[PDB]
Amino acid sequence: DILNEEAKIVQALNNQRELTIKMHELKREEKDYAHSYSPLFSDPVPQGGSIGKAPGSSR
Amino acid sequence: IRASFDKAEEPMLGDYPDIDPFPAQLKNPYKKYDDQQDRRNLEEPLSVNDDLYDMWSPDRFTHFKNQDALKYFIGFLTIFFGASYVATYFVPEKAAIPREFPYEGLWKESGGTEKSKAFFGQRS
Amino acid sequence: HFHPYNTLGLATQSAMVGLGAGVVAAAARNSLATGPRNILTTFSKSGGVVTIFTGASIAYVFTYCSAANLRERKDGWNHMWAGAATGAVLGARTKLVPAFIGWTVLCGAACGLFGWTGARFNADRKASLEQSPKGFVQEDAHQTFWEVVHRRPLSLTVEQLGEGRGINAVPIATATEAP
Amino acid sequence: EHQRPELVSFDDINYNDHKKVREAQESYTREQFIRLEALKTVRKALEKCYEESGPNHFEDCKNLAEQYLDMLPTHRLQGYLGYQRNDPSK
Amino acid sequence: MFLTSILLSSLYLFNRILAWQGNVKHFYLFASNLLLLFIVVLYINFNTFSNSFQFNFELFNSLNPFGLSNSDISNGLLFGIDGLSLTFILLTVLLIPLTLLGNWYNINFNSNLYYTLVLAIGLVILLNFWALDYISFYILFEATLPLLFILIHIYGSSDSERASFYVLMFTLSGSLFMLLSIVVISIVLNTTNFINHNLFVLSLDLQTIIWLGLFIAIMVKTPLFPIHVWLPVVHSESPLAGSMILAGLILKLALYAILRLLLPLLCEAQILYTPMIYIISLLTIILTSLATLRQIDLKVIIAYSSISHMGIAILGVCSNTSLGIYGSIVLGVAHGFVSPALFLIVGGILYDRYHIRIVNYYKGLTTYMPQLATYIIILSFANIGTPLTGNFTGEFLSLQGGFIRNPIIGGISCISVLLAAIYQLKLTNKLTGGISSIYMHRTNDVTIREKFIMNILIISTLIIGICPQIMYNLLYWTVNNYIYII
Amino acid sequence: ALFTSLVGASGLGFATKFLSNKIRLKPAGYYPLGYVFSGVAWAGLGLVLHNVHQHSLEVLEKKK
Amino acid sequence: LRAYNEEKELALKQRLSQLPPPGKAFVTAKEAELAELAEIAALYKTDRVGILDILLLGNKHARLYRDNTALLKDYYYNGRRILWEIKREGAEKEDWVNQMYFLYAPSLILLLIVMVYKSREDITFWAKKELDQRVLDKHPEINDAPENERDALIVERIIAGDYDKLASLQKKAT
Ligand SMILES: CCCCCCCCCCC(CCCCCCCCCC)(CO[C@H]1O[C@@H](CO)[C@H](O[C@@H]2O[C@@H](CO)[C@H](O)[C@@H](O)[C@@H]2O)[C@@H](O)[C@@H]1O)CO[C@H]1O[C@@H](CO)[C@H](O[C@@H]2O[C@@H](CO)[C@H](O)[C@@H](O)[C@@H]2O)[C@@H](O)[C@H]1O
Ligand SMILES: CCCCCCCCCCCCCCCCCC(=O)OC[C@H](COP(=O)(O)OCCN)OC(=O)CCCCCCCCCCCCCCCCC
Ligand SMILES: CCCCCCCCCCCCCCCCCC(=O)OC[C@H](COP(=O)(O)OCCN)OC(=O)CCCCCCCCCCCCCCCCC
Repeated sequence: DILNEEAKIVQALNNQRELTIKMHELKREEKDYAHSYSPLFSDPVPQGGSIGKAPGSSR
Repeated sequence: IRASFDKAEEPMLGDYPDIDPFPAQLKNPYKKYDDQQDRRNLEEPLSVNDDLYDMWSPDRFTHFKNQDALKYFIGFLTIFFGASYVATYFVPEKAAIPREFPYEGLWKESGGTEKSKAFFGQRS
Repeated sequence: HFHPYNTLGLATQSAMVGLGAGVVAAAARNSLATGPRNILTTFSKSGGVVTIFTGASIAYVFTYCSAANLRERKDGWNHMWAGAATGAVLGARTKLVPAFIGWTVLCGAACGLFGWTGARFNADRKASLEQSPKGFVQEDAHQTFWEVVHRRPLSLTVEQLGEGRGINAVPIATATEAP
Repeated sequence: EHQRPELVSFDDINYNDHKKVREAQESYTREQFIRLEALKTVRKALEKCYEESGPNHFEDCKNLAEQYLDMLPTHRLQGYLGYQRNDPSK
Repeated sequence: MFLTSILLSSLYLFNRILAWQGNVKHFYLFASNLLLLFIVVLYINFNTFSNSFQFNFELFNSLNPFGLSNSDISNGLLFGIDGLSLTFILLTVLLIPLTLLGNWYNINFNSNLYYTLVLAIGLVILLNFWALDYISFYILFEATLPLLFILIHIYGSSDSERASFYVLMFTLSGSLFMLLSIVVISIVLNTTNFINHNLFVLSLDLQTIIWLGLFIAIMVKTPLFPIHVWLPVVHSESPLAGSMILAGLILKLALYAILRLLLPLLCEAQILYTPMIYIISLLTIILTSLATLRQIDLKVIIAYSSISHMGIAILGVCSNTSLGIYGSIVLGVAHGFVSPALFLIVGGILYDRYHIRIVNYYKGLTTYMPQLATYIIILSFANIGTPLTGNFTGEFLSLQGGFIRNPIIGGISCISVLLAAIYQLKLTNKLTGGISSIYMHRTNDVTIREKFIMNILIISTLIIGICPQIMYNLLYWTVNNYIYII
Repeated sequence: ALFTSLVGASGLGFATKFLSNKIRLKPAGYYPLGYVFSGVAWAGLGLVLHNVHQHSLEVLEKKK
Repeated sequence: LRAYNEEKELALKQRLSQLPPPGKAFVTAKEAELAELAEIAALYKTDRVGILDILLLGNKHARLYRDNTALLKDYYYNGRRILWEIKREGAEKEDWVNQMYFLYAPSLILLLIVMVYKSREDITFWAKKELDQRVLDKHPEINDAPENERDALIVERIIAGDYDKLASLQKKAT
């Protein structure tokens, strides 16, 4: 009855160790432009400055 | 002042009287002190490294100079061991053979094995 | 493996750099001061700064390169010997022997503690925990630095610790077996 | 009541569960104490041999004395850490 | 609701005893004596047949921050005992009323402050031996120091200020590098724990670095020769209970921390470094016990004595032997008995009466105080290593374990039996004999409370001295645990 | 548990009201109703922090 | 339990106001002024209240009490040092002896008693019984021997075989 209450605590601490190692991996994972910039307007493509615009300036 | 370590303590002291160290035993006993056992008056300045010059200090013999007594001690030492070591040469031989033992020197009796007869064995 | 150093070349480069730092600090000492000062009191009321920069530069890099060349390896001890030479040069300005001994010993210990941590103010990129393999080994492999295992090879224990004290290449039990 | 917990070892078990590692640890420990009580039993028998024998203890129990002095380097508490941190033949 | 109603009742009873009695010291004695009753009832329910940690409780978990927590995920602060912890807790808890006894009439001005600080230090070093994380060991390892600073500074000799500073300074400065090493463990393993940590293996080049940060902190707290420096002044300018709790419990706390923290996961490091520990251990036995001979002050001698005995103690810990570990534990517990009695003899019976601690004033204490001189001699001889006292059992098994691991270090380690006798009997015959001193006017004989403290602290050495087997039922697991003989 | 967090945060509020009475060089029970006031305020901060932690755990459960 | 009276305690404070400080009340190196104070020393020795009053009553009574007990405490012990006062007996209880002889000492004897009988359950007694059990398990025929022979026969097997199983745990070595 004491070895099982050992193993419960050790299971509950290896759960926290794996929880930390996961949450440290989750930080260095790269993130989408829709999550790490504005959600609305998910493109990085500008089309900026359109009053005297020349066709052929797009690429 | 008088001893060498008392001179080694001299450049450390500052605003401290630096009195002459004198043994509290080699004070005469018949002058009346405050404590007769300490041989010390009530307000008397205590020396640089006092507890070597205390009554509770070493005995500090005064009949021989210490270097001389070193020589006399090592002299008696050396003359005894030299006399004994030289007298080992002027020795007489003895008149008996060292005595022998049955059962091939009792080798089975003092432990022993036939291969170990030399380590646990007697004269035979 | 390694590559030996040019003691004369690195020493004269550091001598030029220490000369330049001495001139800059002498000018900064003139311009940040009081009293009647002119263009010629740069090296007159200098406080001997150009000797500080020059002697510290030449002594540190000459002792570092010489100690690295006679030992034929590069580690933290060369910074200890070079920092001892720097403390000798900085401690001769106070013309006292126990001062001098203190400057040598403590500056050499501080520079050796510097050079033992990598001899870098900033970080190393491949050596830090964040950019190195960590955690358990996934399969059996050579356990590198920063990695944990459960069981270590006993051959490694005999090779690293020794064959002596309570330590053996075979456990004491099965070394004493009935057959 | 003289209860006897079961022997498990370090090598078949997983080290990620703590229930089996502690049992193997206590098992190896208690086995060293059993081995030690065998040493102490021979020391008691050698003392009885000497006290009964008297002068011929050299040849009555050369074997018991040699038994004790051969057991003494190898029968003591050794520690579970040395076997569980290091693996022979790997 | 039940355990909250107990606290709401007991704090109310506390407030009422405050409103009606000006002191608390009765209630503090009552509480610490109840702590004794509680810990011995925990000793009855303690299972000796399991290596396990029997009485476990988590504090400050996520799902229950205020109180106990039963969850599948644990990140709080763990607590629990084996035999090895529990021995020191016993040695802790019977010391705690005695220091609360020890200043029952000395402190006059601000009573409630002093007794609160003394009991609070005692409770923190209770909880030091319960801890199970590296961080929860370390949080309470350093909770003592503000209380020690405030205790040594406000009360003491004329030199309270410098002594309170040094007990912050050196102790802090070693404990910071201890924290460096704890951080480096906690970012590799990602788990501070006293349960799992023998399972993990680190690299030898990585054990090589971590072990220095813990070992120099143990060099500071069990004062080994490079920093053995705060110890005589933080004794010699302490008040009474601060000196008793320091030299009976804090030094043995670091003797415990070299077992609990270093010997499980630095094993392959630890073998490479036992000769450095033997250098420093022999060199702090020889050179501190030799500096005892030239001392003008009287509490300072018992301080350097404590240094010499801990220097004997730690070379049984690092001895890699069953004998050495058990001898270090019995030395630590027996020195925790015998040494606060000596700090009572210099501090309680002899500084409360004459208020000057210089040795040169004190001579011939027998002819006006016979039973004090009786104490001074039988506590002198219990300190040296004169047997049937438990100090010799610790010294003997520690020297034997230190002779296993390296014989030549044990050869010069064995002369400590001589060197520990020289200064102690040189003090004892100066206090005991001679014509009674012309400086000291005659004062009272030793009172009933002081004789009570002394009788307890001498019986508790003699029981361990006649039979050291009385506490082997706790340690026979933890003597086998820390051994690494492959 | 929700209840022990309430009782302990109310205990923190009792501690703040006690220490704030005793900086003022007042007695302990100088204004007894302010114990109730501060205890309910700091208990409400305990309510808020416990509910935020509930919701954060429930967000972590939904990522599986 | 017991009870105190308010009016007696107010009258006690009214008595104390006309009295000298403790630093004067006995420094006159008889019974004109020294006979009213030994009454007051017995007034300190007697106990005014029990447990039922301290829980239920307010703090103004308690402050009045604490001032009274402090002044009576000084008048008892200063008069005991300079000179009921004018007696010399032996029977007395210092404040600590209630909960050190009756709680500290029996709990320490209880710690001794549980350490002594807990030492019965040791690894060495149990390991000797276990090794005898293993010898009786492998060779049960020594059960058939009479009482004095059996122990000796067990020893003849302990010498004749190791009976550890320590090489069986180390199955990774061979
Ligand atoms: C608590 C008391 C105070 C202790 C101070 C600590 C400072 C001790 C530093 C030791 C340590 C940090 C570890 C510390 C972590 C705990 C920190 C504790 C608290 C910190 C306050 C820095 O080690 C430094 O050592 C210096 C010399 O000793 C070197 O100096 C320089 O030398 C020249 C070389 O190029 C420079 O050119 C020159 O510029 C410098 O002269 C540096 O190279 C090196 O970075 C070790 O790091 C390193 O160890 C090596 C092993 O060999 C590791 O390689 C591993 O092994 C190999 C395959 O087995 C493989 O190669 C590899 O696959 C594997 O990776 C590395 O991973 C690396 O990580
Ligand atoms: C086969 C090999 C055979 C070898 C044979 C050769 C052995 C020679 C070695 C002899 C060593 C003797 C033991 C030394 C410690 C003895 C201490 C002692 O006895 O002190 C006595 C001293 C009081 O004596 P005193 O005042 O002179 O006279 C009193 C009578 N009215 O009491 C005091 O004053 C107390 C204060 C002084 C205490 C001494 C302090 C220094 C201790 C140094 C110990 C050195 C140990 C190592 C010795 C190495 C020897 C090579
Ligand atoms: C200021 C420094 C920083 C502080 C950080 C640490 C904060 C500590 C705060 C003190 C509170 C800790 C002590 C109370 C917690 C333990 C209470 C408890 O109930 O223990 C539970 C444990 C098992 O109970 P359970 O699993 O529920 O099953 C029961 C079956 N009968 O039952 C047991 O196993 C018995 C537990 C015995 C605990 C003995 C502890 C001795 C010290 C008690 C006083 C501590 C107060 C110290 C105050 C100074 C602050 C350090």
